[PDB]
Amino acid sequence: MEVIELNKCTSGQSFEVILKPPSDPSLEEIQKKLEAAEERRKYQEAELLKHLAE
Amino acid sequence: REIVHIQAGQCGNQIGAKFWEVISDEHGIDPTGSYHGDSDLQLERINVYYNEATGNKYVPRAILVDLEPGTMDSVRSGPFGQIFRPDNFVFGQSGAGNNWAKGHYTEGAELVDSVLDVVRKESESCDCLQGFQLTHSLGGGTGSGMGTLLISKIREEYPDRIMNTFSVMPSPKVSDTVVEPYNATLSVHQLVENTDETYCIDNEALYDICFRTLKLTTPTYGDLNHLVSATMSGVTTCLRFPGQLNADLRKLAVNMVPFPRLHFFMPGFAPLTSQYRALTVPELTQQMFDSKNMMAACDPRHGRYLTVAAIFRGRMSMKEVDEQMLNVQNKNSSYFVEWIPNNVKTAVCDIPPRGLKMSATFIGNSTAIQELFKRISEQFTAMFRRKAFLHWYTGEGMDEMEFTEAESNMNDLVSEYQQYQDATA
Amino acid sequence: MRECISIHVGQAGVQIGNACWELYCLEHGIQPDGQMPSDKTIGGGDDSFNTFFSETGAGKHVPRAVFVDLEPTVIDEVRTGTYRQLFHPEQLITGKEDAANNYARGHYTIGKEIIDLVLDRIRKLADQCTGLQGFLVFHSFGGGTGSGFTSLLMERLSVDYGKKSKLEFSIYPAPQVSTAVVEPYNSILTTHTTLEHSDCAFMVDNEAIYDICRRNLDIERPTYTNLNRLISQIVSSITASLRFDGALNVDLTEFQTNLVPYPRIHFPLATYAPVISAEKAYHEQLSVAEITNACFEPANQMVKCDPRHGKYMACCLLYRGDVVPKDVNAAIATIKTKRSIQFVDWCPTGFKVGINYQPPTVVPGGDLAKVQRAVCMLSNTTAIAEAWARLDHKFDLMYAKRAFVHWYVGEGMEEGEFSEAREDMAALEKDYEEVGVDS
Amino acid sequence: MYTFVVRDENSSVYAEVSRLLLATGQWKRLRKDNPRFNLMLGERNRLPFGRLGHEPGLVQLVNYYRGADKLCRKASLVKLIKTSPELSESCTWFPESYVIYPTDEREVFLAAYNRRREGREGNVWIAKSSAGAISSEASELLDFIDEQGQVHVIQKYLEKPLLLEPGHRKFDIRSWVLVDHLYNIYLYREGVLRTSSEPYNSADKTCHLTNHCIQYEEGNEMFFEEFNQYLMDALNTTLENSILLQIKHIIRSCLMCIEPAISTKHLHYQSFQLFGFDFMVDEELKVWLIEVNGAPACAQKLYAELCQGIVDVAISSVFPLATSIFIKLHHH
Ligand SMILES: Nc1nc2c(ncn2[C@@H]2O[C@H](COP(=O)(O)OP(=O)(O)OP(=O)(O)O)[C@@H](O)[C@H]2O)c(=O)[nH]1
Ligand SMILES: Nc1ncnc2c1ncn2[C@@H]1O[C@H](COP(=O)(O)OP(=O)(O)CP(=O)(O)O)[C@@H](O)[C@H]1O
Ligand SMILES: Nc1nc2c(ncn2[C@@H]2O[C@H](COP(=O)(O)OP(=O)(O)O)[C@@H](O)[C@H]2O)c(=O)[nH]1
Ligand SMILES: COc1ccc(/C=C\c2cc(OC)c(OC)c(OC)c2)cc1O
Ligand SMILES: [Ca+2]
Ligand SMILES: [Ca+2]
Ligand SMILES: [Ca+2]
Ligand SMILES: [Ca+2]
Ligand SMILES: [Mg+2]
Ligand SMILES: [Mg+2]
Repeated sequence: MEVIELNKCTSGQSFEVILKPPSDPSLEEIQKKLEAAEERRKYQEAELLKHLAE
Repeated sequence: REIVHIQAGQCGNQIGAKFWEVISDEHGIDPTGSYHGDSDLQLERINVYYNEATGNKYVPRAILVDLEPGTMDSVRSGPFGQIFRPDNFVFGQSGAGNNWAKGHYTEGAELVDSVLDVVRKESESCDCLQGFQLTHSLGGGTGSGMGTLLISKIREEYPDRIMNTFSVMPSPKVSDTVVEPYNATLSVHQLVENTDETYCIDNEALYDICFRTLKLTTPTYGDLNHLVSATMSGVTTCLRFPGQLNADLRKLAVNMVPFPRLHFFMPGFAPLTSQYRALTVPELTQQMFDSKNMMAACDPRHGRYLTVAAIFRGRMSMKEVDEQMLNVQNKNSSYFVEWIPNNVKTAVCDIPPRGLKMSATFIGNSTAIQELFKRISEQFTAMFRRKAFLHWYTGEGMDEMEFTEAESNMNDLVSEYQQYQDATA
Repeated sequence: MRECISIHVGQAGVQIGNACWELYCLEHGIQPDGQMPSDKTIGGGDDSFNTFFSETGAGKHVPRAVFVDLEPTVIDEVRTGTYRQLFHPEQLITGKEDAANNYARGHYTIGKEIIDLVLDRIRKLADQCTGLQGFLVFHSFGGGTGSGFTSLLMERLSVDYGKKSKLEFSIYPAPQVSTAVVEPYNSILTTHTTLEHSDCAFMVDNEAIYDICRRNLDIERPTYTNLNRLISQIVSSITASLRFDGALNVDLTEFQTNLVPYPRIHFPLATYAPVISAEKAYHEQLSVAEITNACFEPANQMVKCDPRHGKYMACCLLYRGDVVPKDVNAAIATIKTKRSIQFVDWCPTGFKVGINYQPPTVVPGGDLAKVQRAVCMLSNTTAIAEAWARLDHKFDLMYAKRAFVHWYVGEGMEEGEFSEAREDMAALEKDYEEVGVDS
Repeated sequence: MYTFVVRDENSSVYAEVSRLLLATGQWKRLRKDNPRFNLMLGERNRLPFGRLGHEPGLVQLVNYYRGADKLCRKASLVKLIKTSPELSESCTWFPESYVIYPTDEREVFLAAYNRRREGREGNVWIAKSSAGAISSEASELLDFIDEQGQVHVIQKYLEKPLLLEPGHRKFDIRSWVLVDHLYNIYLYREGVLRTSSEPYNSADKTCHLTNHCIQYEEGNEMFFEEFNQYLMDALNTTLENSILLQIKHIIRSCLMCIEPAISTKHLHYQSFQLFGFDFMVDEELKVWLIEVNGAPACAQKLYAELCQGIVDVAISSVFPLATSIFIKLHHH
């Protein structure tokens, strides 16, 4: 049980107490996924309008 | 935000008119379109169903459609007839003869463009349109045949908006003509493809409630439409009044419909009214889930609930509401699917309907609804196996194949409901 | 002085942001019109509160905040509220129609239409930062905006602001307060997509906040306002080291350093004490030892779980009020012998402690009693994995039948993304078991 | 009424508890995976405690204490007794035991073994493990441990057991202990002696094992009235005085020791559990704790009354319906 790194100031204090020692995707890669999803939406909508046309 | 309302045919226009009477009363709008309410919650979400014309007038965002003028003339002469926008009356003269083909293929096709013109004109004045609600019956010609044709055209022109219907299912106990099972069967297939939410209002159930519960020896259509208007006011309460849930049609569809085709709801209401005794929350919850209070003639104990949405109106104990809801779920544990966690949702609204201190409205996506579609299918097959009455339809250009396909599709729908009535976790 | 930008996404994130900035203004003496009498340097400064407020020549202290929602009704309450004078209109971004509780609708369909405008306004805040530390992102797991738009925004923030720290405050879904049946789906999806873009995330289980409100505040039916005032007390105790003079947790990097030894296990468990009813007439002030003991009561945790059956990787204690280190060490002595506090064998069994002498501030007319001392404990323990297990089980129940899946595919997602996200969560759960359990 | 679920069909006791609950007409069984239950008669392994106590409106109760495996696992029991100050290596009622891997204690075991060979003392030991369901040479022990692939305990073998006459034969004592959600400790008034029929031969595992599966009185099960009468006639003493005070003492020590780590007070769900304590008795009328079993079966005669005792004390105390067979072991 030891106390280390004690820092004091007007607003408060902080310290550490030890009890026992130890025993990304790019922008283009994003827009490809977003644009892929937009295309799957547009494809499904085109199939709908084709069906309604029939 | 905004909802565009459409009522088509005799049944569609009569229940639609009652709906506008009831909700205009709840929002404090008089028959001249003037606000005379005492609470601000009456006007907070008023624009969901009403446009505001200068002069502080509110006009229902409603479109009235029929192929014969009689019912719409009565609506113009009835109470609140002067509230509707006169340009929004769209009607023909020939009628549809209780014939689905006439509403869908021949007479209706002539009028559809004028209806879509009024629809477009209402949509253009919408800040952000949620979608459409249609009132109609499936047993006639105009609401059924032209109703579904309208839905198809609207989906073509507004594919991303929600399509919601209040659909009155025919019953031999309240039958206008023998061909009602044909019309309904043809309509159901359309609904299965082109609506997101359909409230199944079964005339058999409405009749039973008027006869048995309400003790009315001889019910009229007006008596049924009292139940229908009370229900329609209940299910739209979360759309019209401010609340913690901030509900809209798309959220309701997302949370109520686990599988796109199985979107046919069983509504319920309590207390059944046609009395000054105060109703407690346990009584409201028990009546609400009782078959006798549901407006589709199905036994919920013959299937399982996929999802449930319940709204309680009036000033009452929310803790007691939650207690009773959890309790009723535990008593009826066998009738709720377990593979959908938290599939019963409860909402509260402080404002009660007219003439009640508290009420409860129930929206159930249950597999028991298959009974309804089985009923119709049987009636259909009984006539179709002998081709009875088919000439009325072949005379309008249809072919037997289209009937065989509609029958096959509805039996498929029944099969799909059975699949999930069996499935467990 | 290094700035911190707060981003509030969706209903929960926005309303919690409201509660927080109200509380900050009370804590720093800033009035609703932005004026701060005690600030003698007009128009500028590099004080500690300047990490969260910029200054205008007119003496107004403006939050370094951005509010984002895909529909306007919630942020409109900011625009017309008590603290409306605080924010620039450019800071309150609203859409047309929300995500309808649909992750796919918030991430793909609707998010792709507004992401660049959000990033623009954020860039405008960053430009006035002499040394931006990073972002604090507030959002729900369960909402469509909260989950989907937040995950997209976190990807783009990792792109446009690499080298900057990102911390989350996440509302974990509870049936007692939930809004949608599909919230488990959105939770798994946004966690999978956000996991590698977040340095440290504080989860708040609405069930825990709800029960604390019922039990300690005698509120039978807690509202969002109650929940959010309690949550804002916890958030305030967590960000106080950034907003006040101090030596512990002075920059966002220190949260990672002190609380997160492995990057994926970055969900510290927060515990807060005491929560005392305000309408309560007779009060008694709890000691340092009593509240420090309360930090180990499962009923005061922000996420319900049992730390006794897990292992600690880091434990940090943040006190506010009348507390001196002597009492802290005494209490720790008692507790270490009376509680089951096992650490992983590859980490020290210490406690990093911080004390702010200013006692917790409460909203006037709120439901929280003003106390003389309080503590928030942040500990990274494998026990929190229980919450993931819970969530994952719910996901499994629905996904075995593909229930509701069509609403996501209909927006452009693919069924494969569900399984990918679920496999990531299974990996996360396995990681927690490897770090915390013996055979 | 009350909902409950069953996730352990193999359970002998809770098959009968499951029987009774329906017999009151006020308990309804559910499917295994329906999470809207008041009670869970759950599984032995992988029991998902993390998913308990999160159902709104439900008070949830489970028939197992999370973490009570430290008591009901042999190496865990030995480690728990050596490393707990409340018990300690000094405690008199647990035979000297060591844990050996094929955190290890292979050096200190032999370190004492030499101290016993040199002292000419009785140097017989037994090796066993949790998976299973005796020698004088340590080499023969450790070589037997390395041939199986699991952690094993080596414990002193009690060379001077008390022997029932007529027969000159060994026994073991089984006591059933119910711990409820409030951590009250209830000792079932009826224990059993599980005896050996072949005379003890201190010079063949059957003579030295009491287990029943390996095996005067019906089914080698002697009950407390008879063992008490025998103790009076043969040794001029009672079961209470000579043995039962020590049994109660050991039960209390073990359970109080782990209470702070498994207690469900202040938790979001509540636990109870039925335990089977297995004790040994030497010729000085000293009681030795042999092992603790977390999922024990009962004696066929004692299934009734006892299962009704679980329902009375453990289940209906939390979920009430429309003379005590238990001895409450007091504690603080
Ligand atoms: N604690 C707390 N939780 C909230 C609050 N608002 C919403 N929630 C929770 O957030 C979840 C729903 O997410 P929302 O934030 O409302 O949804 P959203 O991000 O606005 O996205 P949409 O689907 O477009 O409405 C539910 O689990 C609610 O319990 C709030 O103010 N405080
Ligand atoms: N140190 C010792 N001295 C004498 N006999 C011992 C002993 N250790 C074990 N035994 C004998 O071995 C038998 C079983 O040993 P063990 O402790 O593995 O019980 P067990 O788990 O196999 C039966 P249960 O599952 O019903 O508790 C006991 O009945 C006892 O008679
Ligand atoms: N509930 C109710 N059902 C009606 C009403 N009017 C007609 N129906 C039913 O609707 C079906 C007839 O369709 P109808 O609307 O009259 O024909 P349409 O004008 O061609 O649409 C039959 O099932 C009738 O029982 C009504 O006002 N209320
Ligand atoms: C799974 O259950 C749910 C069901 C519906 C919703 C969303 C909106 C909603 C909409 C409603 O009508 C417009 C409504 O009843 C009047 C209602 O009652 C609770 C809720 C959210 C859910 O989690
Ligand atoms: Ca014509
Ligand atoms: Ca035209
Ligand atoms: Ca300044
Ligand atoms: Ca990063
Ligand atoms: Mg008619
Ligand atoms: Mg929202």
